[PDB]
Amino acid sequence: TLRSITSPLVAHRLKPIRQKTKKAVVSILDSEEVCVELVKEYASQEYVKEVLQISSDGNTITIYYPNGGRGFPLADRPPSPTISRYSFDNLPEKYWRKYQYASRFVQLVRSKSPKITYFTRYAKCILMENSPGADFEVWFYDGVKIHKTEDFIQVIEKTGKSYTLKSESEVNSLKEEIKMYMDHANEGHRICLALESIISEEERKTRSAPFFPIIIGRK
Amino acid sequence: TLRSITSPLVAHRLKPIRQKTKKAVVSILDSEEVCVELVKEYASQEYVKEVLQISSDGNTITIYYPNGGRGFPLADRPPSPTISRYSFDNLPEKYWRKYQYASRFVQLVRSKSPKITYFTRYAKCILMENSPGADFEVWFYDGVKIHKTEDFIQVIEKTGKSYTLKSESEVNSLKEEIKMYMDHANEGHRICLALESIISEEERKTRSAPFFPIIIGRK
Amino acid sequence: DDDIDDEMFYDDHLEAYFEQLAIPGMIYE
Amino acid sequence: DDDIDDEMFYDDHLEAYFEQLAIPGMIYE
Repeated sequence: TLRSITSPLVAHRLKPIRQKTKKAVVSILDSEEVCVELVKEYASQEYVKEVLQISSDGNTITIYYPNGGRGFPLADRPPSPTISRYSFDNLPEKYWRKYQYASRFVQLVRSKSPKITYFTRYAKCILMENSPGADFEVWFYDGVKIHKTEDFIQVIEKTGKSYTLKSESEVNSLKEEIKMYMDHANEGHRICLALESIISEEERKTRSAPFFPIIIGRK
Repeated sequence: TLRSITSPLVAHRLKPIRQKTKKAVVSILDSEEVCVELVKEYASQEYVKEVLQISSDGNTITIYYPNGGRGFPLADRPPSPTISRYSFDNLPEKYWRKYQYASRFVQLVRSKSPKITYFTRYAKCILMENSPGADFEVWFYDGVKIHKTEDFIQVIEKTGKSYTLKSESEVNSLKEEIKMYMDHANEGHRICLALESIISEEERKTRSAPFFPIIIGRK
Repeated sequence: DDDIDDEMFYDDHLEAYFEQLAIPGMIYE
Repeated sequence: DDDIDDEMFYDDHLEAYFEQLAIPGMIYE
């Protein structure tokens, strides 16, 4: 089953981007739908063999084959439909691998799209959109960098010494100066998840324009 | 009683500013305390006769008289204390008028200090800090301006026609095109007060760095 | 001690400060 | 239809986009 290998992608609140690759284009549209165009070259020009349109929740997949014959020319935007409609769990295996391409893209975009920026007395924290276990960067004013992933934890020092850690396994053992930074960065993390939760809940009820991205505080 | 004429001022979250006037300096410090320096000129130079330091909540007033004799020279910052301490309700009448000077300043600063900026599909709304009945500007993307005070309501049109209204007394009667804008601006207002309320409540519990100013959304 | 109740403070020094505060929402612009 | 699972997408076109997203918090700087 497809659900056993990935979760449906979520493109809500992500800025539009049309990213070209050698055999394909993957796109986050204005509608927040995620589009993947399959691209083949013939006669020294590039065409579009099939299109996978995914809804903003990755539940609905629309698929069409534009026809020349046999295809449509590459453009600044995706071809108009002229069609098969699936739900995530009824998507046939031949398309899974492609969906994972779009899925894997969104996931990466999400991990770089700030969701909550928060300014403390010592640092500008940034909770990213790749929930759950979203990336979390703490850019201290004094120059120190910290970055948290679901797995590992990278630290940089003013000096620029760059290094990384496992799941807090190595946590206790560190320069207690560093102990000071990580505590404060974890304080920020608790704060940001709380803010995420309440704002999310109010957004759930409100139903109009998004409450993220969000910058909070100053200095 | 002083409380019968004004409320204690609140300087929380307001950016520092040292504003000179002809007979005085009024200042919002880094500590968020609000300082008023009384200034007199002698011998072609300016001095400082007395200083009124007010806590960030306007409850505590510290008052001193720096001595030359008879005074201290004007500076880039307020004179250091060398003193009388009052609480708002025990402040003697001779100082009320001065406190109202600082009070009236803060109030004006508050009315221009954004608290929540919120981006909709049609406009960037801005709830200001002068609570309650805080000023509320709606800057539509298409050019239209709207501004709400506790009393009156100013509208500008793309054309730049500038005009104002009483307490919605005149509300119903307007170009229904204008009816469209005001409804959406009032939608934003409901949203911003709700966000203010929940974020405020979480801030009340959290107790660390401020949750305002705050920018919310995009486009 | 002549009184200060008179004093007018909103000058162009201030307008600039006010300018500054709004600058931040000036981000998608 | 040779497969796309290969495709590498994170290029400098993207880095810029990523740049853009972080630009907004770049306000007190």
